[PDB]
Amino acid sequence: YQHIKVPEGGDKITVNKDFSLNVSDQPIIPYIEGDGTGFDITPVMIKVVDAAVEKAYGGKKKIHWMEIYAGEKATKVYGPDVWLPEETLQVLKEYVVSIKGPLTTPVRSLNVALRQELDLYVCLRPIQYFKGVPSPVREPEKTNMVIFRENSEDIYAGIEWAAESEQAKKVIKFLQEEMGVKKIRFPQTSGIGIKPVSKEGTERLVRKAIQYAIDNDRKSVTLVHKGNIMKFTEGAFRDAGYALAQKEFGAELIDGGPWMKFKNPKTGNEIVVKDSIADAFLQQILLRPAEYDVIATLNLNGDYISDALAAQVGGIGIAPGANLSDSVAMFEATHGTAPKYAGKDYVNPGSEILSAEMMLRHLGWTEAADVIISAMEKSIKQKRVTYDFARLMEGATQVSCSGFGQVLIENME
Amino acid sequence: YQHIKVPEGGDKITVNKDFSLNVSDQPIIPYIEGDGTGFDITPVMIKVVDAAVEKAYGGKKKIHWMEIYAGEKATKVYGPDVWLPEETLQVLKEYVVSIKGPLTTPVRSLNVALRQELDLYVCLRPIQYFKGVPSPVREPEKTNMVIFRENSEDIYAGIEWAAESEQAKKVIKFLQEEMGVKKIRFPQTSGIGIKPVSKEGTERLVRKAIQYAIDNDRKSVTLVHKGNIMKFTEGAFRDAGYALAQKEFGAELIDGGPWMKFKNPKTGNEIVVKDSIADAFLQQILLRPAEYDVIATLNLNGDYISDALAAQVGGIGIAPGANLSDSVAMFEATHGTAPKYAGKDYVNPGSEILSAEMMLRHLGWTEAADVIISAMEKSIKQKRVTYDFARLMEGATQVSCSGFGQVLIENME
Repeated sequence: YQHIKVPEGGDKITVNKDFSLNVSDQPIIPYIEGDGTGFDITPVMIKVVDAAVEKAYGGKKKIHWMEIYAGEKATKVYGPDVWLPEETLQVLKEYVVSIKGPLTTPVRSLNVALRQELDLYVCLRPIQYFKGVPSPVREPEKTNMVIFRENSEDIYAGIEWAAESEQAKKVIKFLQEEMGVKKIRFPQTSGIGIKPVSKEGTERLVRKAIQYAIDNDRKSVTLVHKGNIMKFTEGAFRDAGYALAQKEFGAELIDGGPWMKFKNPKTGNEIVVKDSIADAFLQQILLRPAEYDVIATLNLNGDYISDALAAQVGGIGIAPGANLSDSVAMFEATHGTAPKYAGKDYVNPGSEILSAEMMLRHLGWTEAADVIISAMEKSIKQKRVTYDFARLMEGATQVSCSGFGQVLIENME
Repeated sequence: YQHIKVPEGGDKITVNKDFSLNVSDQPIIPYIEGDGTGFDITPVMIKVVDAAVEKAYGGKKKIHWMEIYAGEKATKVYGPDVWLPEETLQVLKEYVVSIKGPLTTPVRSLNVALRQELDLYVCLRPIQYFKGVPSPVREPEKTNMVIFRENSEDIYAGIEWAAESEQAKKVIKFLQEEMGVKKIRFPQTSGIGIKPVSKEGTERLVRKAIQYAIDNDRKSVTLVHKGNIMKFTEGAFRDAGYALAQKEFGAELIDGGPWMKFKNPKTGNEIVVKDSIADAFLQQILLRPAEYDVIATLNLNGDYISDALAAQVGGIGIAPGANLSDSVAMFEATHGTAPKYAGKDYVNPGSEILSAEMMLRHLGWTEAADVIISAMEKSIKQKRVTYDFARLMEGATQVSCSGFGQVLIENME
């Protein structure tokens, strides 16, 4: 490669024909530092993960970290305006499992570009409440959910044209004259965006959500959509999701529908497949959080829901996330780059750390992942935490970003 | 008219050239019963409003209610599939100020149809916390906001085609071949929706929001958008909103932008015009609710935000709303028709009652509106409330829908 150094003491992860992974005791894991606060967080994440791997496996296993480049640091290494090097994309695919810090874009989203170029069609966002975390809501412990957000289509496709541009004028002309569209209120000054939602995109996402409910013995899968206004996109997501539940999982209607249920083939438990209109859902996650579990939704809805839920559990700064295809997994910090805090060793490294926890569990290294959860639980209860938590607690000891890393490692004992 | 009886003892409201209203002591007010629970709520609203008007003005003023028809009741009066009679639309325009219960649609939204046909481009949703109301959040009293939701464009235009339909095939073909679109992930099975957002639609909505902040001495106007992914629609809303603030209200940048500020010409106070990305905004309304006041946003975002906020303050069942143009005002219950509760005198009439409170204030009858607020405040504190509140309170006296009407009227003394 041009600027990538492959660790010679490591082994490349390989994907079996059934999509299971071959992970050695010495796997290579590519990482992207991230813009801004990625500078502060990345070394702390690596140190914490290495410590957890050491604790769980007594030195037999070790991660061989391989730096690859995206965003500002990529432009510095590769040259002006090389924000996403071709070889970064190739390595992400070839080495299978990776982790990234936050990315920005100069004045389309590099984050979205990664998900789309690599066809990482699942955005996976677990929502859990850690005891002792200050929350804006009365009963945050009642929230335990897993969001499956569709990552490859919807209005996130980036298909749009600016008002009064020749391209926008042409599309509006087509819509008015060829399609007979009369519903554009102000055609003279309208920007136009396109929203594609497919049976194929819906089905692969919903399949993953339902299979996750089976594999992890979850109670329900809720299809979240705004299908009463967007009948042929959001409504179609709902329709195809229910159809797949019926066909592939043998779900049957509850009281003539629209909800369904089937028996978990691995545990025997009942799994309800239901649906919520997106606006109502934002109400019900607050009012009746215990009624929801696995969520399957579209790209835009998933964005809003994931953020609302992270806020609800007081976890804005520690929300983990993954972007998955059948054969590539990229784990990520879920917050912004926070440029005014960059280099100041101040922000919470918890998000990338818990995304690394997800990564370890994906590798089959569940023992090491459990070590991280234990450390996090203990550190929060001790109130030895970064400013973002400390400020909302009583009697807390405020620590630096790297300092929180040290607190976590201590709490692995 | 075919089936409308004009009260001969009433006077038609008229609109002056400056859009101010000429309202007599005996104005005619059209009302739509509403589907489902509209049967239960409507008579109670009328009784409560009449009592408030009596209390404030000692019999000098009286509303002359005029029933007009929409939804199921319209089909019964006018004939099969006449869901929105032409004369209903004509009367709503001609009589200026009206109130409606909830509407459904047979298996596009009659509610949306009304807003679009009458060009009621502002959806106005006040968000306030009533002392004593059970809320899911720790500090509901910190939420006091007014949502200006754009009502005439966005993905609510209803411009869409079903997957694999000849129309969808044609649009996708156009996009691929003529516009060079490559970003449709699954063109074979994609439904397509169109999202129009205009400078003209943005400007008239934002103008109303900023003028409201001036007239009511509010602290700030926040433009809420997802303009980092939808650059030419949601981003254009942001851009045009800021431009209008600068041009029409003399706003100037804070620290080189993007936020702005100007002096209220009526009170002298500073008004900040700022912006929030929609996903972040759903976090910040929970975490820092006191930082937000007047909100200006698009159709879809406004829908989600209005519902989330109503839930936050424990006001899902008492959230008032108005749909306004420069010359027509339609006040509405904001909940669904709840068919399994219809005819059972059980649901909360508070939403339509507080929408009527807004209606009275729009008529210039602020004294009568204040009577309703007083009654509502007192009734809630007494815990003499409908089941939806009673169940979440301790030591409450559960009353029927009509029973709550009586409690309110008692509390006008």
